Amino acid sequence: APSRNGMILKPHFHKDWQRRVATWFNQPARKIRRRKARQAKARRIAPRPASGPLRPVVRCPTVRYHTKVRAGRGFSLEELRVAGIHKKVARTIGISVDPRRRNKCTESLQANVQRLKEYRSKLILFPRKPSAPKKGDSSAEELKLATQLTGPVMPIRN
Amino acid sequence: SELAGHQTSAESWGTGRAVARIPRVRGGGTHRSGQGAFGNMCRGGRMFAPTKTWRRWHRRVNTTQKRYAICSALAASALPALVMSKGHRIEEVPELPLVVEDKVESYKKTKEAVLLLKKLKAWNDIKKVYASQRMRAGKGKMRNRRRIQRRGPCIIYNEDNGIIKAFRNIPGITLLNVSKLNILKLAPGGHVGRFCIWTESAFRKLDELYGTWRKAATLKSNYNLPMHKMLNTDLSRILKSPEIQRALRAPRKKIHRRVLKK
Amino acid sequence: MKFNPFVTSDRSKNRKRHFNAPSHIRRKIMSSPLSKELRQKYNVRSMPIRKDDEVQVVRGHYKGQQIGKVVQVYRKKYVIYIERVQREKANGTTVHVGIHPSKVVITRLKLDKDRKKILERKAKSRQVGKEKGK
RNA sequence: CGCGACCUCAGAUCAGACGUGGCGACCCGCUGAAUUUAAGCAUAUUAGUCAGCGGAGGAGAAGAAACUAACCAGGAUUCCCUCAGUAACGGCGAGUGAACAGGGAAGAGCCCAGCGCCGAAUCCCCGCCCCGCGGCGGGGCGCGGGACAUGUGGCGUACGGAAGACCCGCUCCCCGGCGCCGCUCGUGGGGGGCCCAAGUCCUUCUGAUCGAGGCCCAGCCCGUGGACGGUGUGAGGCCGGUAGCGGCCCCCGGCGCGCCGGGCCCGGGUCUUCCCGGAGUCGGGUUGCUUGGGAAUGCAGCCCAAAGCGGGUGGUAAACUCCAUCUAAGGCUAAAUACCGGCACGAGACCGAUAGUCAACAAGUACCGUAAGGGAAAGUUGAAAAGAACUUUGAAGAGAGAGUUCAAGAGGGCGUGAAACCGUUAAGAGGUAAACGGGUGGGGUCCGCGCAGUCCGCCCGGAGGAUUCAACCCGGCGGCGGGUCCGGCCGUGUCGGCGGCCCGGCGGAUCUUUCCCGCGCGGGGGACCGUCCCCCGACCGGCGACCGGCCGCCGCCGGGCGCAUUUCCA
RNA sequence: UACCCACCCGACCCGUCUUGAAACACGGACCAAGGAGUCUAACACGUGCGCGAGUCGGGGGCUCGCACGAAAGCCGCCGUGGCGCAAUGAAGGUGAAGGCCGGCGCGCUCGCCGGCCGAGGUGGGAUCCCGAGGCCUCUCCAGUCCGCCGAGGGCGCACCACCGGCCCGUCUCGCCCGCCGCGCCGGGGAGGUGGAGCACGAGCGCACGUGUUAGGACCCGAAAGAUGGUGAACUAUGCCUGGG
RNA sequence: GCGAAAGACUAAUCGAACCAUCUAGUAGCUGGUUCCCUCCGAAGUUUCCCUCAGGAUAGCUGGCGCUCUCGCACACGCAGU
RNA sequence: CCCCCGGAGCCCCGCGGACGCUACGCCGCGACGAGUAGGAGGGCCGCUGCGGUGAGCCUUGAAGCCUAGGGCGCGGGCCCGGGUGGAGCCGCCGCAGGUGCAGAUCUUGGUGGUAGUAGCAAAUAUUCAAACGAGAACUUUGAAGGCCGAAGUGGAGAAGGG
RNA sequence: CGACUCUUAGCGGUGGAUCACUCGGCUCGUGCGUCGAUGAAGAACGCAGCUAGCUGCGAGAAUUAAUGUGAAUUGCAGGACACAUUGAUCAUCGACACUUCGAACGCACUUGCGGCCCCGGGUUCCUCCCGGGGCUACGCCUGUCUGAGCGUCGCU
Ligand SMILES: [Mg+2]
Ligand SMILES: [Mg+2]
Ligand SMILES: [Mg+2]
Ligand SMILES: [Mg+2]
Ligand SMILES: [Mg+2]
Ligand SMILES: [Mg+2]
Ligand SMILES: [Mg+2]
Ligand SMILES: [Mg+2]
Ligand SMILES: [Mg+2]
Ligand SMILES: [Mg+2]
Ligand SMILES: [Mg+2]
Ligand SMILES: [Mg+2]
Ligand SMILES: [Mg+2]
Ligand SMILES: [Mg+2]
Ligand SMILES: [Mg+2]
Ligand SMILES: [Mg+2]
Ligand SMILES: [Mg+2]
Ligand SMILES: [Mg+2]
Ligand SMILES: [Mg+2]
Ligand SMILES: [Mg+2]
Ligand SMILES: [Mg+2]
Ligand SMILES: [Mg+2]
Ligand SMILES: [Mg+2]
Ligand SMILES: [Mg+2]
Ligand SMILES: [Mg+2]
Ligand SMILES: [Mg+2]
Ligand SMILES: [Mg+2]
Ligand SMILES: [Mg+2]
Ligand SMILES: [Mg+2]
Ligand SMILES: [Mg+2]
Ligand SMILES: [Mg+2]
Ligand SMILES: [Mg+2]
Ligand SMILES: [Mg+2]
Ligand SMILES: [Mg+2]
Ligand SMILES: [Mg+2]
Ligand SMILES: [Mg+2]
Ligand SMILES: [Mg+2]
Ligand SMILES: [Mg+2]
Ligand SMILES: [Mg+2]
Ligand SMILES: [Mg+2]
Ligand SMILES: [Mg+2]
Ligand SMILES: [Mg+2]
Ligand SMILES: [Mg+2]
Ligand SMILES: [Mg+2]
Repeated sequence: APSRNGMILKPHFHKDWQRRVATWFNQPARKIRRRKARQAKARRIAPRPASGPLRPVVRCPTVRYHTKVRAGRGFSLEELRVAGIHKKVARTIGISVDPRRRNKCTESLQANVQRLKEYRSKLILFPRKPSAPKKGDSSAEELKLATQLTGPVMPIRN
Repeated sequence: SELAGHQTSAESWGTGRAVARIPRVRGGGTHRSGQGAFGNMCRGGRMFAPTKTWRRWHRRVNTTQKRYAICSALAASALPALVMSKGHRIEEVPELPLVVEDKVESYKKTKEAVLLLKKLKAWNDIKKVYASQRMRAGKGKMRNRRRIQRRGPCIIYNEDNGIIKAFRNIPGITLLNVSKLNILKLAPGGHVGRFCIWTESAFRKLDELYGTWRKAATLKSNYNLPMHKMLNTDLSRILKSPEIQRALRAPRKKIHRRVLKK
Repeated sequence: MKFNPFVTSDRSKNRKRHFNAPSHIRRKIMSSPLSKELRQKYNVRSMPIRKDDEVQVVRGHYKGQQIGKVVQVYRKKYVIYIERVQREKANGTTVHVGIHPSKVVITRLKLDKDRKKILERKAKSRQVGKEKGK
């Protein structure tokens, strides 16, 4: 029974909110459950970027959002034959492969290629064995670091 | 519980039977059979509006509100008036924003700590705590909340280099990091002005923590101290400046008992 | 303060873990201190009381210096039963009266294979803590 | 009128496996209302909810697009925020009512069938040995079985792959054992056991202390321990404990080297030849449920039923027509994600025994109903049974003494022990039922007193009696106030130093890539403005911000002053 | 003041529904204990506090075995967004700006070009400023200081009333066009009207009061409806088998 | 369901059982709604209602307020006149 | 000349100010204070919980309970006198409620009046003596009177009962 | 003062409020995520020196062996033992056990009926009979044996 100026209100509580209410007194213990994963995963994979693999620069879709940029899913395929990285190798080298992106422009292609070219250069390939041959980066470039990258690898700033 | 007194299967034999029209319990050769169930009014039964879990237990403050709550608590951690007037037994203390060497972060034994609190003449707050230990009045006693006591001096330190261990067993003392101050603990009870012991390391970090005034915090993102609503807080000086007194009508204080008419 | 969660601190829960603890544990609980002589000689503060151990009452109605020997141990009533520690009933039939370990002091331990090794191992732990603190 | 292959199909208490019930919060299929709501009412909603039913696991489902989009594009799932209570639906009304983009948790990808390539390269079950045996497995050897040619292995699967040619560079994984070395985060992984400070010090309360003063710094000790519980009252110290990369002993977990037995000739990049999608499926017509999906979102039955530059999609039917984007008909999967059931814990602004769960206890117990089912009441002696020995009355129940108890006016349904209610003792009343309001009076129990309540406090005058002073200086100490802002230190406003400016930073899409580093961009440096510091100089608020001297005054202490003073007393 | 008693005056038993209850209306023997406006979401106004054309809050992150801790702190997060920062139209979309001056186009109250000022005015408008004139002041005059009074005049917020203006919709009317393009192209005027508009801002966040709903919903209070189950031990029938 | 037929009977139950759940079912309708004091203080009137036991809006009420005046020798306004 | 209050000696004192000035304190004027529903305000009115704080109180006796023990508020209640009780409790400043009962044929438990009231009425039936026993109308034995009256109150079974 | 009655008081009960405790709830978190035909969940009955109930257990029954632990146990008895000893007790549990129903399994549920294997006595397989041990429920998979079919053939 309305009285003198309000809104209409179709509050939707005619069903049964009561039974299916989730309260959130997990929230903070969950915060911590999470903490211990972030934590543990890093200590397990010791030298490896804690955040996760390298992930591509990418443009947001719909018209409003245009001007932004993101970590995309993974770098395209077309992208790799160009950087000279085999797609199945990339996946082992902490390089994120989406294989499902239609690459339409040379602008965002080379932009995103430069990230791989950049990655190669500042990547210490820790060798199969200790007494190991080619492509693994030398015992100097090896001693210097035990360094997990905290935060997103080569973070994408607009 | 959601089932509180609500597990009964009682119809209510309403009207024509004297009784009362409550829902009354079925069959039986017990006594609990034709009692009443699901009435607030009745045994077994249940309350008004079962106290539910999704009560809005917790609450809310704006960052700025609760930053300059700390300001006001800290500013009154000077001013022996307010600090004493919490019964913080500061009389033989040398000075009030009480700063101490940064040797203190490194005591690792309660005996050292205790010898500091003598030599800063600050026993007698802990002493006081130490006399105020009794059994809580009420029902809390039978719930993990039996004893109680005063608060003792707050002690603050930019880095636990062993200190918090030392000042722990001493009753009343709470440690607070400077980087992580807390209004609950600086201003307990929502009253202002607790006795605090800055250690030089910490005491420097206060302006860089959360600002001087004509300078950013440089440790919080954007935060600067609250401005005052007025500068000359004493008005008694104001009220007998010659500026004011000159421009005032002369009093009226004959008073004026009313006149009985004859 | 306690800390270790994985321990209780609950008015009720360790009130409970009292008059429901098994005889296994009640030994440790039913311990009394040693007299200065032994506490010196042996480097052990307090011992589990045992059936034939000699004991001085310290608190209670009938405190004294009389070294009586322990007779038996209600670990059920969870209380010990000593020698001239006793009262006369209405009929003359003397009955002993209960006392804790905690309100009593050991003046002569009754030694053994199994009890010696505890006295060694407690005294070894004491000194390991003092050598660790050193 | 035989024997033999196969195909179909039986029988075996055959050899070996396995399935079935329960649990059921969470999980998945389906099924499925009506109260209720709409002020009725059937449309709608409750609501794909409850019951019903079916099904799983430590989580369940889903999942590697027949997606999203309309961007300059993104890129499996789920989840949280967000969209957003929005697009639409609706006797367009009650309600209903999602999605697309972004941010974030987490984040992993992959496998079939076919086309083909490869002496089935395969697979199953026996027998003998070699190792292995408390999740039955490797190694070998056997014209020991059998499936499989209606098709078993490898590569391969669309993000290309196969096959060829020559372009480049070069060779370590897997598994059965069998050892051994580093016990491998709460701050030595899991579990168990076992273990690690300090007073029963004085005195004094008390039945008993754990209480109150004290005790070489709030007393003594300890204090990486002062949580808690026990302990004839409130106990850091008595005891268990607590804290404490505190100790040690088993076991269990997991990860590191060796030996061995087996398995494996597994790359990378270029030019050509060809080779490709899963049918009664898509789609359509229809009907039925569903959502929000719509001139059809989803799911159904039936009817009709495809193609191969095709098919779906690209959200008001449709033709034409242009563009985008996936690729179904086969399939798997951690992670976040859910958890009123279980085991095991931790806590609380909680309830505190007519509350709190039905249940603090013989609680799902007693009892009821034939049965489905229904389903209670009921905690407390004391500290210790020390629970009345013994005399006596009484058939006995009960008493009186006595005894025990700090307390039995704590006596076995015992802390306390209300009111209704009843028990008797004392006082007073009593023909209009009691009971009530206003006003007095009498009497009591008590309560103040007074064996004068003459209540106190100044000042003064008088008369007695008694100490050292007050007034004064002088020595000291400590305040206060004043100013000369005298001298210095302090800060407000102004000016000067352009002096910090690079030895002062940080902010700014300010400017230079004349610079440097890394790849036009990023980082760094250099210029600019706004900001915040030094030097010194000048003015002014000269400010509670002092500190030094000079002053003026006060107070205290110590000297002097012996008595017409200055106190005390009556 | 309270207990009993005494008197004098007063005097119906409460609760409730009720035009009207002592009711010849209903509840109510007495006493103990229990017992009824609760929580959440959403609005709305009122108010409190923070910051302010912003402001937030999460959800996320970074910082704990929590003793206190499931706290507090902090984050180009800090804004990916909400709310606000602008409306109007069904929709394509448009979008708050006027004055003045000079010059140029015939100032044609039409078009364009240079400068100046910038939210138009009127009436009320707390009101701040100016203020003629008093009004003293031991003498006559002179005169600076100082207040009180002060007719009269000026700026005028907030607000109210009005008159003006600009954006969008729609109408009417009527002018000139630009010309990446051709105008069934786009574009510009005048007047009127519709708009929950702009016309030099007030929101955001967080409290609390009230209220209104949605919620079981202040508690108690039906006849019903639905879904699943148990019963022929009574009785009703049928049947089977016994007895009189 | 069962009825030689009477709405008989279905275990003290029948115009159609009992048990549990949906279940706080709904109720314009009965009843009640728990501490003091101070101040102001109604209506049973308006139009629409599947409205006549109820709602909708007219009123009247309180609260919250605000804009001002001037009783500070120096007031305009309002009004059951 | 017409001089300085650290002194005019003060009803005016402007050189410095109540005892009074909890600056939401206190003081003087006037004026006014019928109330259901409702609002609003005020409640050192009341209940239970926590953060503060009260060198709070407490085995030299708390809560409750009880009091023809003194009082105070208008009153919510509050404060004081004694006894008993035996373990804990309160005051202020805040915060938090499942928050204050006479009512609901309200819920549970208890208790009255009624009231020592209704009532112990279906089958004709008992009496004596002894025993036993503390105690006998009620048990037993004897004796006597009676009934059921073989379609039984006789003697055996089913189902049920256990 | 006669008795009753009412009020109040002084005490006696009745009742069980109030208060004060609390081995229980409730709520909220965390860790793990535990069945079975080898025979579960659920029930029946039995088991102690004196034991009705709860609880614990299973004819090997108020437990079994073992390892810690390390002297009790106890309402009362009674006990071994040698407390210089698996050594009392308790916890753990890992060694062994598992009465009857039950998905309940030979068929039915009376508690009766059987079948088929073994080993005692009986026999001296002579068959019962008496004694003892193992199997025997339905579905279905891989395999095996035995088959059926005017199904399709082949050879005769
Ligand atoms: Mg991440
Ligand atoms: Mg309840
Ligand atoms: Mg209380
Ligand atoms: Mg199953
Ligand atoms: Mg209705
Ligand atoms: Mg309806
Ligand atoms: Mg209806
Ligand atoms: Mg419907
Ligand atoms: Mg539906
Ligand atoms: Mg719906
Ligand atoms: Mg269901
Ligand atoms: Mg998606
Ligand atoms: Mg203690
Ligand atoms: Mg204690
Ligand atoms: Mg100890
Ligand atoms: Mg389909
Ligand atoms: Mg629907
Ligand atoms: Mg697929
Ligand atoms: Mg799957
Ligand atoms: Mg799965
Ligand atoms: Mg009870
Ligand atoms: Mg209960
Ligand atoms: Mg009791
Ligand atoms: Mg009681
Ligand atoms: Mg007593
Ligand atoms: Mg007592
Ligand atoms: Mg007690
Ligand atoms: Mg009693
Ligand atoms: Mg009486
Ligand atoms: Mg009398
Ligand atoms: Mg009515
Ligand atoms: Mg009448
Ligand atoms: Mg009535
Ligand atoms: Mg919105
Ligand atoms: Mg109906
Ligand atoms: Mg009829
Ligand atoms: Mg009034
Ligand atoms: Mg509460
Ligand atoms: Mg009550
Ligand atoms: Mg006859
Ligand atoms: Mg017979
Ligand atoms: Mg009771
Ligand atoms: Mg009680
Ligand atoms: Mg044949």
